[PDB]
Amino acid sequence: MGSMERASLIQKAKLAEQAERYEDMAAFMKGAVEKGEELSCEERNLLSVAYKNVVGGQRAAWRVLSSIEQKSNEGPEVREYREKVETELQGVCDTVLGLLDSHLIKEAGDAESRVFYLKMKGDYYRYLAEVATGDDKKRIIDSARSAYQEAMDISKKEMPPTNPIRLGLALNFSVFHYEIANSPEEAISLAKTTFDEAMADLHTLSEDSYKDSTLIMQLLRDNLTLWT
Amino acid sequence: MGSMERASLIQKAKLAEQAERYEDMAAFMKGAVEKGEELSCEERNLLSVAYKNVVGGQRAAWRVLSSIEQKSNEGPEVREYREKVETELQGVCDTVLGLLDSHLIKEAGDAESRVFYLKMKGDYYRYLAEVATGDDKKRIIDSARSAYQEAMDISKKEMPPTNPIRLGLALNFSVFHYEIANSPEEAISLAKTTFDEAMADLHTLSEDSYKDSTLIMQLLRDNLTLWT
Amino acid sequence: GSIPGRRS
Amino acid sequence: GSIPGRRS
Ligand SMILES: *Cc1ccc(S(=O)(=O)N2CC(OC)C2)cc1
Ligand SMILES: *Cc1ccc(S(=O)(=O)N2CC(OC)C2)cc1
Ligand SMILES: [Cl-]
Ligand SMILES: [Cl-]
Ligand SMILES: [Cl-]
Ligand SMILES: [Cl-]
Ligand SMILES: [Mg+2]
Ligand SMILES: [Mg+2]
Repeated sequence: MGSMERASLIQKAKLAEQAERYEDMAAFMKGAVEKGEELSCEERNLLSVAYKNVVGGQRAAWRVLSSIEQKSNEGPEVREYREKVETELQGVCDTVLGLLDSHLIKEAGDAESRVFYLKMKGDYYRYLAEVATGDDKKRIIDSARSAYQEAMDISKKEMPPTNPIRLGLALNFSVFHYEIANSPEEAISLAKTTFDEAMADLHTLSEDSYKDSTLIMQLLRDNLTLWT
Repeated sequence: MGSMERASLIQKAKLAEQAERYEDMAAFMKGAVEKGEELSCEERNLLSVAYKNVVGGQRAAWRVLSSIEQKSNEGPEVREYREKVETELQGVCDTVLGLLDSHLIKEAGDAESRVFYLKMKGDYYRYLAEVATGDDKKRIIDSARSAYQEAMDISKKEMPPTNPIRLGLALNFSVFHYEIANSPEEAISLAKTTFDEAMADLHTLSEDSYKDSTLIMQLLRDNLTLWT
Repeated sequence: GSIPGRRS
Repeated sequence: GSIPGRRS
């Protein structure tokens, strides 16, 4: 989107969100990133929301088709169309990872921005891992783990236990442990420790920050209820 | 989709519906139509469902953006992005109308198939009319009216008052009268007469056909409740 | 309301 | 459940 102003791309990305035009919103934010300037807190959220929606719809479709495909294995069309959706999903994940690698992460010097992008990197490698089956699945899983772990290390050094990004990072890393890494006990332990340390820090927060943190704390509890 | 089998396109269109991948589903059905063979009852429904979903999402986005645009008139980005969505919407409508004109309608000899395609023609000209503002809006409206009217004439000669396509055609033609043609009294009269004549014909139906017809009869009543 | 027509 | 993260 090289001929459009950065501010216009950002403004149109907000309009696309309101219109629920998430593919447009992602293309706008991709153009904004490629302007080469760092992203503000709000702009990072727009980037993340845009691609989470796009890849979320692809993941849901992939799961529908993969389930039909496995039932048929109890012509080639079902596998072909699953492969087509799967290829588009991997393309979106590779696109996001390319934005993070060129050059969002290396220019993110603050903990809030660096943890945010590393959380994103873990998420989109996790999405790749969900459909991986061959020689690279283990390497893809380790790339997810490595990204999440570096984000965890920084967030524990640099952010309070109630920080929404720190909480969301831990939530997603615990889903990674349970769903991808076949480590349900690690998943449960991370969610428990994350919830308990946030609980003990709630007294420091304003009413608005209290609302933000307890919302994600509830997601951690929902998983623990499901896992234990 | 010239290199894919007709049956494979149909099978993949059903898979795309299950995955809620409506843009894929429409492209598959467009490929199936362009094989040049007439469509069965079920295949016509797949074509219609695919494009109704695609254009439905575009219409909802257009309305969100047009509302923001009008509020701003109480930079150019809002108008530009509305125009972009609007251009894509008109492209999908032109695509469907091109399929109907080449050559679905001229080969539809049965009343059920011909009324179905003419109803489609009215609908997609109606969608064009919803965003039309210039020299062609009146001609677009008349193209919608003409398509609906020919479908009405055939359906009244050839189908029972309870036929679901006849009922859906009358429902949509009444929405055309109310929303597009500024003829709310014509809209109310068509809906009333359609409902009453279907009611008097319900005694002839099986339980399953009774369910199909009364469902669309309820949509007619919902509009009448809103309009009177 | 027109025919929803979005599910086969 | 992961972060829904689909609304800003
Ligand atoms: C991964 C993730 C964690 C937290 C959120 S949020 O609570 O909705 N929020 C956005 C804002 O960023 C500073 C905090 C969203 C996604
Ligand atoms: C425009 C329209 C009218 C009726 C229907 S339906 O009742 O769901 N149905 C599909 C089938 O076609 C013969 C009857 C859908 C759309
Ligand atoms: Cl500039
Ligand atoms: Cl395919
Ligand atoms: Cl063939
Ligand atoms: Cl635009
Ligand atoms: Mg920097
Ligand atoms: Mg014929």
